[PDB]
Amino acid sequence: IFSLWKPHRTYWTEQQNRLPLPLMELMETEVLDILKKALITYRSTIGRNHFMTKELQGYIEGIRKRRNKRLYFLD
Amino acid sequence: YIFHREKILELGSILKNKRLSLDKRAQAAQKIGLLSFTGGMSAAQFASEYMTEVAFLLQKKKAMSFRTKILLLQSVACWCYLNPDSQRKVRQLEIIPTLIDFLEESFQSSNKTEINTHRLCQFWVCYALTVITCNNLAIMRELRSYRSLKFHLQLVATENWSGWPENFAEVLYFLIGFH
Amino acid sequence: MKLTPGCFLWYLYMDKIYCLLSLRNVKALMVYFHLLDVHHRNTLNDVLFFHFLQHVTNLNKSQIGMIFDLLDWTAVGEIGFDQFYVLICILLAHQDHLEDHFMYRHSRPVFELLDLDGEMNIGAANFQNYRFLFNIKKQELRDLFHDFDITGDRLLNYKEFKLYTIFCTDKSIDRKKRRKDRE
Repeated sequence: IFSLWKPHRTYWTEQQNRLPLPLMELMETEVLDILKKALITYRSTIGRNHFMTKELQGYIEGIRKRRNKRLYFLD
Repeated sequence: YIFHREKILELGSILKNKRLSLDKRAQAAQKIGLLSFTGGMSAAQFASEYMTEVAFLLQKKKAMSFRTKILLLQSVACWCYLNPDSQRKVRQLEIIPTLIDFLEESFQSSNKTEINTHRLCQFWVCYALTVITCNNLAIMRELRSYRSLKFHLQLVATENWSGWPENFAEVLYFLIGFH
Repeated sequence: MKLTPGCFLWYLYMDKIYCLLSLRNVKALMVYFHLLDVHHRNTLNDVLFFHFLQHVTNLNKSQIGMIFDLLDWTAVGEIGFDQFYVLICILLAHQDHLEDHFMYRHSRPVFELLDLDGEMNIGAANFQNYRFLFNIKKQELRDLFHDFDITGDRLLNYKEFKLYTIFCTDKSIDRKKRRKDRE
């Protein structure tokens, strides 16, 4: 009731979302390992002469900036 | 069901070996946090015994390095959510005043040796304390009890948030009611 | 089958009543399915899951061989949701040693996966190399062949596998049954 009510109800509106766990932004290290294995099999496949090559290159820098935001200063 | 229970039983038996380095026990405590969250409610009242050891070691923050303290930050952050017996268990048993006690870290004690890890500690402790908020009435009264933290809350309004899902400090100040 | 400890698939929750997974875990897996598509076409390719099972298991390229043509039921090369979910269900149901309870009530799916060519009847050349999934040795292959062929023409049946799947959950009285059998 009153100023107790109208704020905190919206916070359980916050309580449904995708809600990543604290380790869901760091569990992908072996996912990077298996996709970099896909990169080295892909380098054994066709090399750099290609453009879906360029889109998976855009994917590897996209996840590079996606992991960089938690790993700028952590190193 | 019970295979998760028994495997955390023996790795908890590693957890009460005193004569070892703490870091493998810290990633073990990460495994309790993730496995207890992916179990559900029944895993949480199974794991209702196991905060004695981590509650014992969270008062020794002045001895170990920053890796150990940030590791039990996401251990309690992974454990705490959607957990009712937890969220009235912790404010009677020295947790959120201990997070306040964690927060003096470096604004009066140290200045710089390599002080980037200090704001990494603030990032992980604020992401720890947003996910313990739930919808109760008890905890923000004693959050209103302290005095200087709002000023420090102003400081976590000042610093930039790089690549986070959203800025947790401004929804924190929205939920803390000093606006 | 021994998977690698510390992997993500070792952290999942298995129930021992209907042998299934949770809604929130498959929500997490559709998030990983959404992010793992490089060309984002709501589907899945092969070599990523090949490297994924190389990380989480310890099986050589023949196992990649019959696994990757059992999962290719769609016969277009590009795979999707349901085969990924049921394959991760079965591979995390191996190590729990209660998989007999899992296909106790998953009869029609393992029919449809063992019907690799759509004639409703199953030959021995199909499952002669799928015994890594169920650790069944050749002597009890001979016993199951010469004791449970009502069809009698090295072929299978729906109600025959109903007897097979009520056979699978009660093996102690099955050893006492073969103790009685010669008498």
